[PDB]
Amino acid sequence: NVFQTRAGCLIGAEYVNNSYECDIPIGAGICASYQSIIAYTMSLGAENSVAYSNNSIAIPTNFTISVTTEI
Amino acid sequence: QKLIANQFNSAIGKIQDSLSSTPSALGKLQDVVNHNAQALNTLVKQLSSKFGAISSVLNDIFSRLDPPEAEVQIDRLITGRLQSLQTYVTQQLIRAAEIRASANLAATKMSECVLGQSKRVDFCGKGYHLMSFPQSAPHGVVFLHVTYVPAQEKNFTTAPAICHDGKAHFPREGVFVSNGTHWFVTQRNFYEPQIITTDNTFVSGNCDVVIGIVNNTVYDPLQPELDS
Amino acid sequence: LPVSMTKTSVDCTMYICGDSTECSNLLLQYGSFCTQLKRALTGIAVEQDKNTQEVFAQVKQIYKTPPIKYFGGFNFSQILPDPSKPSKRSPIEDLLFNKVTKGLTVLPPLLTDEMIAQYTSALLAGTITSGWTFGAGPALQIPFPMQMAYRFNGIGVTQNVLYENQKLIANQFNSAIGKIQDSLSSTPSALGKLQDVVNHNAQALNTLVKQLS
Amino acid sequence: EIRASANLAATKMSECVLGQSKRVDFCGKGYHLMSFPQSAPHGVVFLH
Ligand SMILES: *[C@@H]1O[C@H](CO)[C@@H](O[C@@H]2O[C@H](CO)[C@@H](O)[C@H](O)[C@H]2NC(C)=O)[C@H](O)[C@H]1NC(C)=O
Ligand SMILES: *[C@@H]1O[C@H](CO)[C@@H](O[C@@H]2O[C@H](CO)[C@@H](O)[C@H](O)[C@H]2NC(C)=O)[C@H](O)[C@H]1NC(C)=O
Ligand SMILES: *[C@@H]1O[C@H](CO)[C@@H](O[C@@H]2O[C@H](CO)[C@@H](O)[C@H](O)[C@H]2NC(C)=O)[C@H](O)[C@H]1NC(C)=O
Ligand SMILES: *[C@@H]1O[C@H](CO)[C@@H](O[C@@H]2O[C@H](CO)[C@@H](O)[C@H](O)[C@H]2NC(C)=O)[C@H](O)[C@H]1NC(C)=O
Ligand SMILES: *[C@@H]1O[C@H](CO)[C@@H](O[C@@H]2O[C@H](CO)[C@@H](O)[C@H](O)[C@H]2NC(C)=O)[C@H](O)[C@H]1NC(C)=O
Ligand SMILES: *[C@@H]1O[C@H](CO)[C@@H](O)[C@H](O)[C@H]1NC(C)=O
Repeated sequence: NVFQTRAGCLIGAEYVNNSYECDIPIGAGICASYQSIIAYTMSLGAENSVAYSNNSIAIPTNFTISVTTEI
Repeated sequence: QKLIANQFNSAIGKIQDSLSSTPSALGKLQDVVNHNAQALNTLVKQLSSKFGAISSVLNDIFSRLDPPEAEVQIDRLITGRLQSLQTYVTQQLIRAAEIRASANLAATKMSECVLGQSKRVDFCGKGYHLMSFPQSAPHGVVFLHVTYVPAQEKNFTTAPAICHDGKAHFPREGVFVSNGTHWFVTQRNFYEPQIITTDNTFVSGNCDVVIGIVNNTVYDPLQPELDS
Repeated sequence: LPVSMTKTSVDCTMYICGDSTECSNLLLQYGSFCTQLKRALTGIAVEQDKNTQEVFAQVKQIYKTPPIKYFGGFNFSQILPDPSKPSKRSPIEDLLFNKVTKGLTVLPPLLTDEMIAQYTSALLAGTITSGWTFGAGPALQIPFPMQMAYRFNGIGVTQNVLYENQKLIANQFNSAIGKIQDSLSSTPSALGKLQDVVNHNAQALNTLVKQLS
Repeated sequence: EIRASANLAATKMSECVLGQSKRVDFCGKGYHLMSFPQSAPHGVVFLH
């Protein structure tokens, strides 16, 4: 259970090919979390390819009144 | 109107539930308080350090030694404690400057997002900003940004202009769309088809220069009236 | 605009006393200065990471540009990522990278340059394909010339000015972007606002080390 | 100082990039149309 990272050598956690959001930042794109303790490469976000074309548009048809908090 | 009111009420209810059920959402203000307390505690711990003197209590130094070298010991103790106090004051000054910057940002937000409407993106909430409400909190302010977000988008075919009788008609405020066979004009942020007439479109030049223009007729409201 | 500096950490006892045990024994009774300094430096490091995350991670989606890169005459090849290069970077940012050069440790940043480049590519694809709607909800695709016509309507010029001069505007934009590329490749001090940052931090460390003499 | 500059850069990214800003001289000299971000060592370069 030894992993080599750019920051250094990590012992006690197993690398996982799966990707999630960062929970405990380790560095160099590596984040660790407890689910056993697993370290992984953090996931930037859900990929979304938009179909762009030169004669098509997308028009909204409905709305939502959202409320957000800022402290 | 009724649907918007219902959405607003549901939104504020969800905000209340989220604030009730999430303790970490109020981290920022909490952090502030903690920091100050921590600093004070650290300062107290500095009174428990000998700083290289034979004892950390002034009474012991005085009752145990004569002035000639008790003054040296007390010199060491005083200089150490003075250095600790200097460090604490400097940290307080830096934290106060940071809080001053945060307070200036909060004042700007209160002046603009509240008492007004802001065209600045994301400055007063995610999405198109509608309005906001302030609330007080221990050592801080909480803004409720009420905002408008589009949803349920639909595909359409678009043309930059309409060539009719050799004239190029451009939309005045909206955009041309096509549900497959017919051509309408609708505003940018909402779907509401309208017949392409000579009041919501304006004429500019001929239809040989624009790229992507399409052929269609432009209804004229004056012609039926003049027919009678 | 600079965003974050080098994250540094200090081992207080090792820097102060080195490998002398009696020095550490004498040191432990000066109090919690070492704890204070470690706490301050850790705070600075996490603040740097938060700064980078806040400035770049502003979108929850990673948009991808369509394979057919034709936008009505506009040429974005100078700023879009280059598939051939293994680093996945545009010529401009590659030029920027090439134009910028114990007890104390330097911690690597949480987000590597590759993830930052990925965020920049996502932002560029979003703002090219879908205008500015992707920053206010869902992504709404729209032809690029129409987006530019909308932007002229933003500054009080009707669309017929654009649609009748589209080719000229495209040529001017391409020439301007080429001139910017050459100007960046030519002026060495143009990146000073970043360079001095490094030229500050590193030299500061040097001075600290000199204090051991 | 660097954190203040980073806040300014975040504001510029949020306004000049993800939208069109009518503030004079905030997003380049002249009437602002749009902008592009680019990464750089310990910084960000905006093309207005
Ligand atoms: C726009 O969205 C609203 C809500 O998101 C829709 O209102 C809902 O309509 C369904 C069916 O009529 C009802 O079962 C729900 O109770 C309604 N929601 C609310 C909050 O009242 C509305 O129909 C949508 N508009 C269109 C044109 O589809
Ligand atoms: C508008 O049309 C495009 C293509 O005609 C739609 O894009 C497709 O969306 C589905 C939904 O999952 C994908 O499975 C396809 O792969 C997409 N096609 C392409 C070429 O990317 C788009 O969804 C339509 N817009 C709406 C609002 O439905
Ligand atoms: C596009 O919209 C037009 C306008 O509503 C549709 O034309 C109407 O369609 C309804 C539904 O069958 C008819 O009852 C009307 O008589 C039609 N009016 C005209 C003037 O043709 C058209 O069908 C829509 N396109 C599609 C593919 O449904
Ligand atoms: C829109 O209408 C114009 C004229 O009504 C079309 O122009 C004609 O196109 C045909 C076929 O190319 C030629 O034989 C005629 O000589 C053209 N006449 C004129 C006056 O230009 C035009 O082609 C139509 N648009 C489209 C897309 O077909
Ligand atoms: C867009 O710009 C790029 C570069 O600015 C053009 O690529 C050039 O193409 C010519 C002829 O094919 C070559 O001689 C140059 O060496 C290319 N430049 C580079 C940097 O490789 C490209 O042709 C332009 N147009 C399109 C549609 O991409
Ligand atoms: C418009 O797009 C289609 C396919 O996306 C392409 O075949 C066509 O050449 C494009 N037109 C122009 C003028 O670029």
